Amino acid sequence: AEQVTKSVLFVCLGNICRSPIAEAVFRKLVTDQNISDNWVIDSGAVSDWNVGRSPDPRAVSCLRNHGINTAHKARQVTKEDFVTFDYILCMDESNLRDLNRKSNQVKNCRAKIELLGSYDPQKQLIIEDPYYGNDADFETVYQQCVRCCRAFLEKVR
Ligand code: MOO
Repeated sequence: AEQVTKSVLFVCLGNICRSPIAEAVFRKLVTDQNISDNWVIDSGAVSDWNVGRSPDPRAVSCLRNHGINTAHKARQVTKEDFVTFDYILCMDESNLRDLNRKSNQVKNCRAKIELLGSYDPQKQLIIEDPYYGNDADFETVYQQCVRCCRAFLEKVR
């Protein structure tokens, strides 16, 4: 079992509710497919407001309900991210304009930046901020994440 190494960065505004869920769903898929060793995975924020913070408690419990754990600490997206990751997947059109803006300040930008929801077989393009929502909204984000992450993986696998 030998291949090449792929990397993906999951991105949200704060890296406290959405991307940590995406990122953790993503590792599980990869681990379950016995391909971890070929993947570098990470999650980051457009904003610095919450760096160093743990994931929101409702995101932790949501993942737990699904047999998944995370140990992530929020971090900000940097310019190196644009040259180090194959893919940068974000949650919403805002994250998307924000990143295209930064990447510009990047000379040899080698990351492909897209909406994770662009991979959704159900077509729900956007992954909504569940911050002000309830446990049900966390769950629906998880759900989207699984759909989108399996769809992305079968294609870059
Ligand atoms: O981490 Mo977020 O950008 O509040 O879902």
